Amino acid sequence: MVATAKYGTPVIDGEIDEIWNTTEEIETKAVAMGSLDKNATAKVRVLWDENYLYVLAIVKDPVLNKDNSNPWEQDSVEIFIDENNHKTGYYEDDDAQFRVNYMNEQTFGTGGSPARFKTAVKLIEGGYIVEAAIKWKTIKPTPNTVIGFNIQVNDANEKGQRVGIISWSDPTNNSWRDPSKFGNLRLIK
Ligand SMILES: [Ca+2]
Ligand SMILES: [Ca+2]
Ligand SMILES: [Ca+2]
Repeated sequence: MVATAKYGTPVIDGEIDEIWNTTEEIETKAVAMGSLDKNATAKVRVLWDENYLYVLAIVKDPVLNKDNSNPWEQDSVEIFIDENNHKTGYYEDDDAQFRVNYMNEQTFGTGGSPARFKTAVKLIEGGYIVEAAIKWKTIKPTPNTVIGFNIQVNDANEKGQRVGIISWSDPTNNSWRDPSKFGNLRLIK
């Protein structure tokens, strides 16, 4: 799976900057749990600059819940990055997993850090908008650079149970530990 992200610097606030319309929109259709017509999915736009990767995720989710103690079993979005795009079967120092729920509470998997994660969440009719900035850790990207990338949407019901797991490139729910499951994202001018 291959996608592209246009160069640009949006303001992290949950509002949709005009610039987001200049880059392609991808959809999370790789089902691991649940179904597209019944569970949380997202329309995603991606931008980038020399210092950060920017992600705009518009999530469709009629019931918001975060009662479960496990952050991944709360309504939330997970963003995966493989900076050198080695597509390894385990996480290298440059690989990372970031997570943020609908209440804008951040949590981190391997490689993730609050020092490199800025987020804003705005609720909307039928769901919520996540806008994030991920600071590069090992690279200073230039046009046509390609990284490993994926975005996952966790869907929890009113009972605090996760009923949906859907991402862009991974239908096996192994992104948290396997970079070879991410897709390819080309950073273009
Ligand atoms: Ca914004
Ligand atoms: Ca890597
Ligand atoms: Ca939900």
